[PDB]
Amino acid sequence: XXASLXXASL
Ligand SMILES: [Ca+2]
Repeated sequence: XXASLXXASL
């Protein structure tokens, strides 16, 4: 999410 992948999140 944030249109990104990282911090264990999409
Ligand atoms: Ca969002």
